[PDB]
Amino acid sequence: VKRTYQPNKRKHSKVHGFRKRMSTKNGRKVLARRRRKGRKVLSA
Amino acid sequence: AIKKYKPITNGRRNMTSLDFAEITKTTPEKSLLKPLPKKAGRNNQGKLTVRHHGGGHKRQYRVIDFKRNKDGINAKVDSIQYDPNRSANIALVVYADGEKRYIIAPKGLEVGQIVESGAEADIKVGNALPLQNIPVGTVVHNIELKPGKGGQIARSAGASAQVLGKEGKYVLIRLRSGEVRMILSTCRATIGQVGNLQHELVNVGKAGRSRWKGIRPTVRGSVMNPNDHPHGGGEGRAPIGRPSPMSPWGKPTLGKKTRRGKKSSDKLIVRGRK
RNA sequence: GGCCGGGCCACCA
RNA sequence: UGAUAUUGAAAUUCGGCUUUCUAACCCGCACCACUUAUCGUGGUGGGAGACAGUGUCAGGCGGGCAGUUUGA
RNA sequence: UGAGUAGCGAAAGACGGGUGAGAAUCCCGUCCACCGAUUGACUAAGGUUUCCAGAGGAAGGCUCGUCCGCUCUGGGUUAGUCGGGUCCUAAGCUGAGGCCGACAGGCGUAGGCGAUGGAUAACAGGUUGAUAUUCCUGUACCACCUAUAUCGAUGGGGGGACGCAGUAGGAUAGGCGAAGCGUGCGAUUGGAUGCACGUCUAAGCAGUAAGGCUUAUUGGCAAAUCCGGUAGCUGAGCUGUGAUGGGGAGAAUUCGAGUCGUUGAUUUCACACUGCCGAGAAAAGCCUCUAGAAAUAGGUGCCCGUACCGCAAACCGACACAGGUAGUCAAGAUGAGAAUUCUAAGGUGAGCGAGCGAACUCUCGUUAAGGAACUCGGCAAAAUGACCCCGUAACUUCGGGAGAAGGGGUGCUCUUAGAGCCGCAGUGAAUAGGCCCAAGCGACUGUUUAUCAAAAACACAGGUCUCUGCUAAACCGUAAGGUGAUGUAUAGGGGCUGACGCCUGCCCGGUGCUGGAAGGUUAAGAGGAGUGGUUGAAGCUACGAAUCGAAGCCCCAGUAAACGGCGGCCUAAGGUAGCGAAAUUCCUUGUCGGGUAAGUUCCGACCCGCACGAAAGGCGUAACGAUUUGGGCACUGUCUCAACGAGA
RNA sequence: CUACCCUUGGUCAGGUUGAAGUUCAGGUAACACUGAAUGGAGGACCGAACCGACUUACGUUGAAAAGUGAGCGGAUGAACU
RNA sequence: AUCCUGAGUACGACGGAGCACGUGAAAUUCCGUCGGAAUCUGGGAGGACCAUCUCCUAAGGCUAAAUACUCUCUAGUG
Ligand SMILES: [K+]
Ligand SMILES: [K+]
Ligand SMILES: [K+]
Ligand SMILES: [K+]
Ligand SMILES: [K+]
Ligand SMILES: [K+]
Ligand SMILES: [Mg+2]
Ligand SMILES: [Mg+2]
Ligand SMILES: [Mg+2]
Ligand SMILES: [Mg+2]
Ligand SMILES: [Mg+2]
Ligand SMILES: [Mg+2]
Ligand SMILES: [Mg+2]
Ligand SMILES: [Mg+2]
Ligand SMILES: [Mg+2]
Ligand SMILES: [Mg+2]
Ligand SMILES: [Mg+2]
Ligand SMILES: [Mg+2]
Ligand SMILES: [Mg+2]
Ligand SMILES: [Mg+2]
Ligand SMILES: [Mg+2]
Ligand SMILES: [Mg+2]
Ligand SMILES: [Mg+2]
Ligand SMILES: [Mg+2]
Ligand SMILES: [Mg+2]
Ligand SMILES: [Mg+2]
Ligand SMILES: [Mg+2]
Ligand SMILES: [Mg+2]
Ligand SMILES: [Mg+2]
Ligand SMILES: [Mg+2]
Ligand SMILES: [Mg+2]
Ligand SMILES: [Mg+2]
Ligand SMILES: [Mg+2]
Ligand SMILES: [Mg+2]
Ligand SMILES: [Mg+2]
Ligand SMILES: [Mg+2]
Ligand SMILES: [Mg+2]
Ligand SMILES: [Mg+2]
Ligand SMILES: [Mg+2]
Ligand SMILES: [Mg+2]
Ligand SMILES: [Mg+2]
Ligand SMILES: [Mg+2]
Ligand SMILES: [Mg+2]
Ligand SMILES: [Mg+2]
Ligand SMILES: [Mg+2]
Ligand SMILES: [Mg+2]
Ligand SMILES: [Mg+2]
Ligand SMILES: [Mg+2]
Ligand SMILES: [Mg+2]
Ligand SMILES: [Mg+2]
Ligand SMILES: [Mg+2]
Ligand SMILES: [Mg+2]
Ligand SMILES: [Mg+2]
Ligand SMILES: [Mg+2]
Ligand SMILES: [Mg+2]
Ligand SMILES: [Mg+2]
Ligand SMILES: [Mg+2]
Ligand SMILES: [Mg+2]
Ligand SMILES: [Mg+2]
Ligand SMILES: [Mg+2]
Ligand SMILES: [Mg+2]
Ligand SMILES: [Mg+2]
Ligand SMILES: [Mg+2]
Ligand SMILES: [Mg+2]
Ligand SMILES: [Mg+2]
Ligand SMILES: [Mg+2]
Ligand SMILES: [Mg+2]
Ligand SMILES: [Mg+2]
Ligand SMILES: [Mg+2]
Ligand SMILES: [Mg+2]
Ligand SMILES: [Mg+2]
Ligand SMILES: [Mg+2]
Ligand SMILES: [Mg+2]
Ligand SMILES: [Mg+2]
Ligand SMILES: [Mg+2]
Ligand SMILES: [Mg+2]
Ligand SMILES: [Mg+2]
Ligand SMILES: [Mg+2]
Ligand SMILES: [Mg+2]
Repeated sequence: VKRTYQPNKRKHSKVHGFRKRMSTKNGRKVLARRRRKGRKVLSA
Repeated sequence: AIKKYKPITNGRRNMTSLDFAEITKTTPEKSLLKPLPKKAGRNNQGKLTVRHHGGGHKRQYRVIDFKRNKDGINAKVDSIQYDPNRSANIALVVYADGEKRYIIAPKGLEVGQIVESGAEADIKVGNALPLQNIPVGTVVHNIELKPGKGGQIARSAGASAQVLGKEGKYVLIRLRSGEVRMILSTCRATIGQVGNLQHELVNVGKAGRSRWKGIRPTVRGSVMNPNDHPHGGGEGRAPIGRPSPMSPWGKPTLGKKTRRGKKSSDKLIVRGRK
């Protein structure tokens, strides 16, 4: 049966990518939180 | 006239349609078309704000000359055409200088007939004049509310209004709804009645034919749940169960008037209707 | 309780 | 829905009422320019006009929505 | 611990030979078997090295393992023309200025980004362990540059440029046949001398082509010789060349033939033509107008992707998981068919086996006599079934019902519809409607509780009420800005009803809605008579009645396809038509009749309607239904009543 | 994923039925009207692909956190993708 | 004390907020709306308010230190 995750490079980059995060204040808050926690990966 | 289909199927039973015998040309005029993507009742927020809109056939917009501001030049009617965007047919008119325009097709307008607009135009069907120069008792359509803005009243199939009198800078008109109101004397109107009178006679016949027109199904409030509608809930079928029938947004919806107060047009509306 | 001829208004031991 | 501010000039009639005016304010009206632009701003006409809209105050309606109560 | 227990994930393997310390499990061979509108071939997404070679066998692999999509080491993806960028726009996103907003921000103009669409120059053959329209060979094309002898729009106009169905044709691909020509083979099982295949070759460049379509003067911001007004272009395919090249059934690097018939597209001409209503993108490339201001030869041509899996062992499902995953190619026999069965191309034998042939479970086949007696219920199974020809009821909205029902035929051989031949049986396998009578509900096709409900529920076409005069009403939003609508009362929103037919009664007292009267009542505000405190007073200060003062509410009227109500003298009025033990009836298995040997269910009546009733519609109604309910024929292991056989 | 929607693409073996129109032959003062032919309409019929999910059997420490087998509904449309 | 000394200001009504303080005998501070002074014989406060007395001189601005914290750095401690 069809499952929830149907991968799509373009969709993934456009919704969760770096530039989409930079595009809003709350996305920049996400990036700041992840930098503060010390994550290796900040976004897609 | 109206075509009555034979009941070859349960869907075709009692279905009728226009025969399109007044349509003299079956394709539009290319230079006057414009794209018209569907909104499906969704506004600039992307949110549905009007229910029951969506789907339906693809349509191209026909640019219609509602203003009729090309004064002093004759125009010959070249063809009567189907317009998917409105109930009336439209007429392609060719001006004496070669300019081609679309106008609402009046009842009785014929190919080869000459229409003209302006203060000096004759009182004949398809001619557009200011209300100042239109005699009392004349049946008109495509009436402007503001000078130069273009006709806004009496534009659908079979629509008409009659001139009643002249009181100063306003002209008294009885509209198709039955309302009697004043309109500025410099506002233009076109002589005659809008054509395609049989438009309201069509028996749609089946649900799918409504779907082709972009109408999505209406769900009654009585079969919703209380969190969806004031009429929702109850065990089994239920009556209204409150003093007044209600809209889905919680407002009385049988007889309650909604015209707002203190409008600038109150002074201009002499007798109302609907 | 207020006011007017029962009706409107008012009432935070 | 009322008062008041924005809000100005004349009259008629009984602190008001009414009518007229234009110049505030308004126009999802027309044309013009910026400008290859159905936004905007400015200009000129037209319409409307001390109304409307908006602020503050006040009365009314208000399961549309909300916080809760509904004893032993 | 349970326990050496459950399981080891859809299936056909056998043997020989090899390798090895070790082999059902690896390699090779032969035979057998499975898929084949696909278990074959090729694209896309997604994955991201899983690809190739050599070496390995700790762990992973549901067993084994010498093997591997696992481990180690070394390798592998080649483009002016393929797909994308240096081209175009759609939805949508964004947005200089701008509009709006406690902040944060929201919206939006020009503009921009953005394919799933438009434009756009390369084909055939060969070659590797792993790449190929990319490398090589052959033959091309496109853009730009140079060398040797009118151009014109970030302007106008045209064009690009478009739905759905159906029909008749042209051509071609492909299929089949004869063997015309060629290439192999001619067989120790009784016979014959016949059996088995091949029959190709691109872009490009020339030529050809069935077909298909069809002069003057004066608004497109200035001008136009263009467009608008007025008084020939396209086109599948063919032929030659490309190519004495290449490939070839085969034979010994050399040689080796490319034809006749038939059928004929789902491909193409081509959305060409015809018809229809629901009326079917944009922009650039391109052509042209105006303002305005050659061939030939040689050379140059960038970036990104390119391995491999890809209807899966590599993607989504935690798995080497019976699931999910867009498009394309579409052989033969049979047939209407892409159904069915067997095959071709090509792929595959399923990552535990060996025995045995107990109970019991599951899947499958048969069954004496009977034939629904089973059971809540014929649940399941059985029966029906294709094609051709007869024949076909009530009812009906005249379409239908209808494939009603019910019958008949079918093999093979020969002769020109007959004559024969064989079997138990001839659509001899596989696949292919069970039907009829009656009632309830809903008109109908459709929709629904992803994952216990598919329905009588929702929707629906139709009806009616109501709102709405356009900056409409309604709706989203604080606003700006939007939807409604580039619509305008034959339109748009909301309520209820639910095809159609015949109809839809009584009550406006109450509530809601609509309109009237400005009589009573009321707030802010105005208006200030008067009074207290303090300083005989002003004065400062705390309060304070006349009266003016809106809507609402009270009052009056109307309105029931508004909310509602439809008696037991009382009311506002006391239920019309139709229907009725009903999807409604407690008593109740009401009573009577029909149907059965027997009928709490069913059908027809009665009316005593606990507690039907007219758009939360009444009563009917052809057609329709994986709906509910009763009856009947067929048929059967459902049952009497169980028996045997096959496999897991 | 799922619901609705927007833009732009794609897909639907075969068989059956036979609406409107048109032509002819009648018929008529004219028009109705009749018969044949043709024509090819439909949320039309049967039925693969495809989309569903009515019954039943199996599965229920599953092959599968919703499936499989056998039938079953739709299958040019309010279709599916 | 001849002139100057912060005006839509102080202040008031209504609605709110901040003050320990819930509008209360509520002074004192601020905001919106509307109104709106006095001018050294002036003005403000001393918890309603008035008079006297006392203290001060709003409606312009600037100002170290004592105080708060530790991602850090240096040296140490339990
Ligand atoms: K119409
Ligand atoms: K490659
Ligand atoms: K009543
Ligand atoms: K009433
Ligand atoms: K009864
Ligand atoms: K009842
Ligand atoms: Mg609607
Ligand atoms: Mg509905
Ligand atoms: Mg419900
Ligand atoms: Mg509610
Ligand atoms: Mg209710
Ligand atoms: Mg009920
Ligand atoms: Mg008001
Ligand atoms: Mg509540
Ligand atoms: Mg709480
Ligand atoms: Mg208790
Ligand atoms: Mg154990
Ligand atoms: Mg054991
Ligand atoms: Mg045990
Ligand atoms: Mg055991
Ligand atoms: Mg076992
Ligand atoms: Mg296995
Ligand atoms: Mg087979
Ligand atoms: Mg490998
Ligand atoms: Mg192992
Ligand atoms: Mg490896
Ligand atoms: Mg924006
Ligand atoms: Mg702002
Ligand atoms: Mg593309
Ligand atoms: Mg390869
Ligand atoms: Mg077009
Ligand atoms: Mg054709
Ligand atoms: Mg085919
Ligand atoms: Mg078509
Ligand atoms: Mg490859
Ligand atoms: Mg693999
Ligand atoms: Mg396996
Ligand atoms: Mg799998
Ligand atoms: Mg799968
Ligand atoms: Mg076929
Ligand atoms: Mg098959
Ligand atoms: Mg038997
Ligand atoms: Mg027997
Ligand atoms: Mg029998
Ligand atoms: Mg029985
Ligand atoms: Mg029994
Ligand atoms: Mg059954
Ligand atoms: Mg058959
Ligand atoms: Mg026979
Ligand atoms: Mg139904
Ligand atoms: Mg159905
Ligand atoms: Mg369910
Ligand atoms: Mg349950
Ligand atoms: Mg179900
Ligand atoms: Mg709009
Ligand atoms: Mg209903
Ligand atoms: Mg009903
Ligand atoms: Mg009634
Ligand atoms: Mg009344
Ligand atoms: Mg009042
Ligand atoms: Mg008052
Ligand atoms: Mg009872
Ligand atoms: Mg019986
Ligand atoms: Mg009965
Ligand atoms: Mg009822
Ligand atoms: Mg009713
Ligand atoms: Mg049976
Ligand atoms: Mg296909
Ligand atoms: Mg159908
Ligand atoms: Mg699929
Ligand atoms: Mg479903
Ligand atoms: Mg199935
Ligand atoms: Mg059916
Ligand atoms: Mg079907
Ligand atoms: Mg000072
Ligand atoms: Mg406070
Ligand atoms: Mg204070
Ligand atoms: Mg205080
Ligand atoms: Mg003070």
